Amino acid sequence: LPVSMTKTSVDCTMYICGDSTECSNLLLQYGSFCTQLKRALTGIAVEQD
Amino acid sequence: CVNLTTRTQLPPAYTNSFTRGVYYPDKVFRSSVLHSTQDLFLPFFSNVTWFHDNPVLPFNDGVYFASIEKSNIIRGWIFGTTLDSKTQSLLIVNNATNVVIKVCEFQFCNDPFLDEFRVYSSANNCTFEYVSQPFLMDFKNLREFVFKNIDGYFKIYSKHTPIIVREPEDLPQGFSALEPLVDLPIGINITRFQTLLAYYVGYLQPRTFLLKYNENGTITDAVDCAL
Amino acid sequence: DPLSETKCTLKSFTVEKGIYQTSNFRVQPTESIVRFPNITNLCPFDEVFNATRFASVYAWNRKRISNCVADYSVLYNLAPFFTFKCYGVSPTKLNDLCFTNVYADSFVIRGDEVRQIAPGQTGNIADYNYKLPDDFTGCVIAWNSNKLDSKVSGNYNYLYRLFRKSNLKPFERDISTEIYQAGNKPCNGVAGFNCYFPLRSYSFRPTYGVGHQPYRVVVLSFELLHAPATVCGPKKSTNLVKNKCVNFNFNGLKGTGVLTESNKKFLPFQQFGRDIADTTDAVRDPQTLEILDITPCSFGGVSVITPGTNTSNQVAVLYQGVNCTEVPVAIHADQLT
Amino acid sequence: FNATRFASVYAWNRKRISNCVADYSVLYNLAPFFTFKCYGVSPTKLND
Amino acid sequence: LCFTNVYADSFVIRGEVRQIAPGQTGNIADYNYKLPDDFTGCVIAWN
Amino acid sequence: NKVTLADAGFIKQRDLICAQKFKGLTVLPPLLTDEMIA
Amino acid sequence: SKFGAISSVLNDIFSRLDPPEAEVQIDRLITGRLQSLQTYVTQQLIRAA
Amino acid sequence: SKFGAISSVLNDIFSRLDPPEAEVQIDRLITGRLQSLQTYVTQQLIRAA
Ligand SMILES: *[C@@H]1O[C@H](CO)[C@@H](O[C@@H]2O[C@H](CO)[C@@H](O)[C@H](O)[C@H]2NC(C)=O)[C@H](O)[C@H]1NC(C)=O
Ligand SMILES: *[C@@H]1O[C@H](CO)[C@@H](O)[C@H](O)[C@H]1NC(C)=O
Ligand SMILES: *[C@@H]1O[C@H](CO)[C@@H](O)[C@H](O)[C@H]1NC(C)=O
Ligand SMILES: *[C@@H]1O[C@H](CO)[C@@H](O)[C@H](O)[C@H]1NC(C)=O
Repeated sequence: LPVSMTKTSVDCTMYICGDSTECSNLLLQYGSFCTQLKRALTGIAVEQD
Repeated sequence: CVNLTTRTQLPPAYTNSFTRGVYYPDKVFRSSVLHSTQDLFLPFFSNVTWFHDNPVLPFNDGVYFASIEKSNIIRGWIFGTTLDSKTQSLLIVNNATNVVIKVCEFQFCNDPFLDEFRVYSSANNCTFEYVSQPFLMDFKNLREFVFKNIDGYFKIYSKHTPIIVREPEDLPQGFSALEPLVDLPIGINITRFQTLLAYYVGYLQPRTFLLKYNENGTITDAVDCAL
Repeated sequence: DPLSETKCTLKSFTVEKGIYQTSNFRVQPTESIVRFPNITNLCPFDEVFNATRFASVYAWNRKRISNCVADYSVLYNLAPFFTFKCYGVSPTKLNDLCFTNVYADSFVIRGDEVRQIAPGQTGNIADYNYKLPDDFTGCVIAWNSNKLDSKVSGNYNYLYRLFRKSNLKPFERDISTEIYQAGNKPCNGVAGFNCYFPLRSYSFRPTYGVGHQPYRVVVLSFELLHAPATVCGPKKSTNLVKNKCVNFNFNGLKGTGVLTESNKKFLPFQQFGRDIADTTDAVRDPQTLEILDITPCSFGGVSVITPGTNTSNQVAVLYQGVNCTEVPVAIHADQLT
Repeated sequence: FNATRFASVYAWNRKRISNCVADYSVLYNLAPFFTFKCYGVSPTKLND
Repeated sequence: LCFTNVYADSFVIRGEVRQIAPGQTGNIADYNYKLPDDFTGCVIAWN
Repeated sequence: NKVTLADAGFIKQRDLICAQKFKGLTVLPPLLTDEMIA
Repeated sequence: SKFGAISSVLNDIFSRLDPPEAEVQIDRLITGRLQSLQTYVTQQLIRAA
Repeated sequence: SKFGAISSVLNDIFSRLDPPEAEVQIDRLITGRLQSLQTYVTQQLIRAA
């Protein structure tokens, strides 16, 4: 029976805006998407332990 | 006034195309990456026209070419739409030192050979000129060629292998990816081609492939998605 | 401090006892490297824009530009340039990009058909004479030529095709003139009913209004880099700095990373190099002709371990995925950041 | 086209012609057709 | 609508008149007159 | 020896499948190691 | 994926197109990558359940 | 549903308008249909759980 899963962490300011351009200033006006995605991933990482 | 040599008829036989006709579609280095390509390729296990001869063969999508000769007998290629001194005609020759590529509306003998060279008897307007390293090298000596004309370019893919292959129609198996040699920015329309002097004539078509790059970036295998 | 950063990420003034994943650190580049090829020869724009006589609409010329340094700022005063609508590329960033295949066209049309030479738009000169593709990148330049191409009796060397079987494929020419069949009886060289000459002539005398005067059009169809770049812009070169985080600009390809030795077995026709995804991993120097692998800068997750503001104020910083011999020690010069 | 008496050029009539299909292919049985130089839409684009 | 701080720049340029826009370059933009990138006003021309 | 793990949350130093770290995908190691589960 | 834009790379858009028209296509990639991250987070939440 | 475009018929956009603004009015339909398919797949995955 499976018990645990892997714990992944996603960097939004390197995945969407690939850290070589200056589109991170355009990502701040999109709200709080990557706050709740990081919080959901942190909660998943807590639940896997 | 032409040096015509009457040849026998000998209607051409057909052989198989196991894994040949695969080139490098782009100039991007990939290593240990399986990649898909929607470029014009040769279909796997298809019929190529075996000759043992210089007919008037159409072009119409691009042409794969192969040759197995010990000495350099097959030596040149002629391209164009209508070879009747009304449209531009691309020319490729392989002398002992260089390769002379000219785009003129030539008038030449209907069955020409090089060693006389009734291939450049008249010339009016030289549109392009090109002199570089020889395309060929200076039972054995497999010489494969991929010719296609798309987006104003005449790209030539080639690779030479010293094969030891027997006498029947047994165009050899295994994989050998043809590397690009030149790309000429010509806007010529090509609907027919002729050869100069056992060769093979292939026909390309848009197919989907699944390429396989090794740790060195050499294409070791491919999978045709419509066989 | 990381305590107030944890307070800012949680949007509160009192944090609780536990670990919190704050924002991440990034090793920022210090220099900027621009590397352009060896060429210095100016692009032949005097033989294209300032030519004496252009061609017709159905028989337009195609000038091939390769291995040149194209300065586009000198084109603004040789001609008035009353329209500079560029499709896909901005006109201001054109001097900082390297091109591969630059094909220059040349024809002269009427003043009310400047809207027709465009992607997608049809008409009489863009349906039977010169069709632009729906993915056409480049600029369409046109200026008024009432003082150089309008005879008082009328110029008659400029023609246009009004009768043609089907719509032309993109970037094609039709210079064959025959009597267009449109009726029952074959024409056989008779200009009767439903048998018309295709190449109708123009008429340009300086008495018409602005809109029927002839306009000299030079279409610059560009092809961006997927190959060795022949045509580039007037940008100065910079000495290549390796083993450090720099902002690289290789023939228009920009980015940020560390350029080192690649040790790859590149073939002499390949310029770029990629990874599992479709991003640039390897690159070739246009001046040294050596291959370099592009590696992103040092980074990682930053976690702040706090015992809570109700007990203490000191915290502990956890750099996730970073070896302890690769912790950023460059905090001494943070004014350079 | 196939009438009997025509009007003068100072008393030229104007009949409003509408609400049909417009077949322009009946203009071929006459005298050999000295003038069809159009100033607008092409003759091949009249039937659409 | 309503505004707070309405300014009025007075200058006469020949033409060259389209180089005052933000982004458009020339001998007016970086030498004579510069419009901001967040320009939220009017540009009215005369004869 | 029959379940081949991919990353296991360890520190990263011819490119492997772990090139997703450069695009922002980082795998965290578990709190309880296998020596503690044993 | 381009998501209706002219290039998938974020670096050859701002050096190609001007501040105004660059935005239309930067947002086309941002709203595509955010949707991909949202689908990944939703499927990871279902797998965690 | 047209998702804000001119119509919900695919060939009517090509017949009504022309290439430059046809793709700005058909991507709004394609992205909307992809989002509806992703919503259907997410709801079917919840129902499968
Ligand atoms: C571009 O200019 C350089 C400068 O002479 C040419 O030669 C290179 O010189 C540097 C320093 O002397 C060497 O490290 C390179 O190996 C040289 N390059 C080659 C290909 O030998 C260079 O040949 C010129 N051309 C190109 C295409 O780079
Ligand atoms: C090739 O042609 C031969 C006869 O010309 C035929 O028997 C054979 O089936 C053909 N091959 C294919 C794959 O159709
Ligand atoms: C790839 O490179 C290695 C190292 O030189 C070599 O041993 C191997 O034979 C090469 N493979 C091919 C297919 O060339
Ligand atoms: C971290 O650095 C040390 C010091 O050289 C090295 O021995 C070790 O292999 C590195 N990696 C890990 C995962 O500890």
